[PDB]
Amino acid sequence: KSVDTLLIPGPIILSGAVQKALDVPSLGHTSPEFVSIFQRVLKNTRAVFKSAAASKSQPFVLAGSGTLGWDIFASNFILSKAPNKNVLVVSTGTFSDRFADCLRSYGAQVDVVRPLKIGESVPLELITEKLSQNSYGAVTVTHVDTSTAVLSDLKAISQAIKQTSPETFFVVDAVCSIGCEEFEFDEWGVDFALTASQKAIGAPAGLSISLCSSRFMDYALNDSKNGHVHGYFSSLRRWTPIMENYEAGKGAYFATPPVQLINSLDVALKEILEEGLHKRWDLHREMSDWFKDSLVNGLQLTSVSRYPSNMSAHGLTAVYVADPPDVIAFLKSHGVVIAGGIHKDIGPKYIRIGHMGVTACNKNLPYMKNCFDLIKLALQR
Amino acid sequence: KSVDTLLIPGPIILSGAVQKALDVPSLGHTSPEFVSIFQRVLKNTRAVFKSAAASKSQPFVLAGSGTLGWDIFASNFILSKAPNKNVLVVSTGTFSDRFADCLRSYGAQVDVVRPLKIGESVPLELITEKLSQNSYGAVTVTHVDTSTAVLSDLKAISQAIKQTSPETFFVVDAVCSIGCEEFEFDEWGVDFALTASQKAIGAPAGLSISLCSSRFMDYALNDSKNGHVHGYFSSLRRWTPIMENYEAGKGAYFATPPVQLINSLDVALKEILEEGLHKRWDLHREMSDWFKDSLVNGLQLTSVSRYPSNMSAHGLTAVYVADPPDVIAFLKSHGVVIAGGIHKDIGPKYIRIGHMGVTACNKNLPYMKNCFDLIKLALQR
Ligand SMILES: *Cc1c(COP(=O)(O)O)cnc(C)c1O
Ligand SMILES: *Cc1c(COP(=O)(O)O)cnc(C)c1O
Repeated sequence: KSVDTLLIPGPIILSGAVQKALDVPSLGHTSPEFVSIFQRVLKNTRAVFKSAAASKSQPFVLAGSGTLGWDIFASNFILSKAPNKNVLVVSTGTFSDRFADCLRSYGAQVDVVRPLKIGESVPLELITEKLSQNSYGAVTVTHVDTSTAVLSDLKAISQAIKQTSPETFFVVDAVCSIGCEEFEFDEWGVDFALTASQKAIGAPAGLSISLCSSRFMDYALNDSKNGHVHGYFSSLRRWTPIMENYEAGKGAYFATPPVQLINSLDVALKEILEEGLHKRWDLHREMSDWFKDSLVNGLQLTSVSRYPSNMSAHGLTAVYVADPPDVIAFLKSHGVVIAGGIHKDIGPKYIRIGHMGVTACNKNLPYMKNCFDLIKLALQR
Repeated sequence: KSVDTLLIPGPIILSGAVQKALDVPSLGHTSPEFVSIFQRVLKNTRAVFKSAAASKSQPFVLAGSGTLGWDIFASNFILSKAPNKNVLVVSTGTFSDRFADCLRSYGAQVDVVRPLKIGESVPLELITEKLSQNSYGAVTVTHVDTSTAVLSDLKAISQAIKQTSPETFFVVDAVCSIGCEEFEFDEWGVDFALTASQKAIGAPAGLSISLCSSRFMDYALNDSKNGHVHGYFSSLRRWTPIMENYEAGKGAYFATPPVQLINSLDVALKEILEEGLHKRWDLHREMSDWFKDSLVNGLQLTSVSRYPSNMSAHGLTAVYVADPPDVIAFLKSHGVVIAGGIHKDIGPKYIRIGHMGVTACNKNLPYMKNCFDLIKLALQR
């Protein structure tokens, strides 16, 4: 027997290079050789977000998970003397909501705008409407909500913000979009974007990867004006000098970074950048279309996210099924792991499949053809 | 050429088993096989702290670094309606102080008690004195401060607390003590202990490993009384159900745990437990004595921590040297990495060496004999 094929929306299967890049002896975090690795990582992190070094945006890579990104933004936005604590949360599913929770836990007055139906993005006009009737210090959008597998139009939302409330910070939960979905940090005027290491970036789990715009960084570190951070580990003020030195190939110290994880992430970022982001987004699209096509049209199923449509993310598939547990158990027995629903409402009414990174790209891995064949067979009983 | 020999106080060299335990394909975090790994890890985590399952203490293993442990304790102690926000910090070096900072950043009124001289522990009578003239909600002690390489007598301090202020929570920063220093969670009445994965535990960097006493857990989750956590990722309230299920071999989800890191930690914990904690503490002692003996007596150097004495930790050595940079550079050139000072005062006046985990135990690794030979030669010029 072998290891099961991971086809859930994070963690995902790692390419050989990034996986064996984990099995490496420990390096001192301030050693010249580790400093080399992290420097590349920080610069490739901004690149992967589609941010130019000239934008003066500040990248942050630290031990934690995607979720840390929420704490980081909240803790650095809702400072002690925060002038505007109102945040407007654009919800497309479970994670948007959980982000809303995190926000509130930090002292932010949160407003939630939702879609007209589950599996859809929030209407743009409703977002601008909300952006007008009130003045939010920040607005969040979950680029791809993994619970509903819904894709939000960041280009549109970013323009509505620039148009209706330019001063409000544009925060994007890109955990399940960076690496497989078109995402333009600089172009779309994103102030804070956060992603994880185990989704489309194709790295091991254990890292929080976020990026700060010059504008937000300007706000976050203005102690005399906005006050201080009610926290510590998540303090941008404390980590900036560290990320700065590392990018300058200097090496300093606040909290020991995950050397093995950073080494792995180094390879993972190179791989997505060596072949090109656009190319990598197209592969995910091709994979996603073929698969939903097979599921929705081929097996006459219904997608949780509207399909076909630009509302359906390319990093995963969420399709309703009669008996999700049975389908999941069936695939499991045959060496394939897919996921359940995780959603306050439709939770046990559907299943979720991965198809990100090497499993989406790299047309030699039969992972997905086999996945579909199995689901196909699972619905036979 | 080869990889340099890591002889700094964290990260440390990993044994072959735990290192290759990193290079493993990703598992779904709720998959039966991963649930198996994490369950063992959580139970061996309490074991490694010397806590009996019967104590009902709750372990926490999450993505982050030792430093997260501070945020976790602070965030869960200084709740919204915290009845006693006063914390007494027992400082033996830089980290005690930084912990003090973290504490203040979270809203705690901190008092700092220090040693009479650098390289010494704080006098016990001064601690009880301070514990009497005021009533602290909690007191922290850095079991081994890596900046000064000082060891505090937890047995003594724990009795002074039980004696002078039993209600005050006993918090221990065990980041550089668990795995190489005698540490009794249950026996000494520790309420919150935090450690990291890269020190004496001999695991890769990237995990925060802490343990909560039934008593503290009682306080931390009493929302109606003490209020809520001003935070999210560090909320014990949010992670408890997760650690609980995992220990029950159930598997649930709050924030994706570092599957590869947990797998590695699994092996690392087994190894220290398979040979026995006491045995593992003696090996560290033997190694530490031999090495400081060689440095202090052999090369007539002066330890930053009082030596010989019970104030000198066994996980590292901090010795003053004429030209630290030169000694460090010299060792580096010959494939060995030791560290600088990191201390507000004596910072550039000394060096630091590791000797923890496989490099301290496993009497086949010539790492330390060679380290000394090199320092010996470094002082020849
Ligand atoms: C190494 C160390 C820390 C910091 O641990 P990180 O893993 O770098 O966050 C905190 N306390 C002590 C006593 C240490 O030795
Ligand atoms: C997977 C995911 C998260 C949580 O990431 P962790 O790494 O589990 O903390 C947050 N947001 C979205 C949109 C996700 O898909």
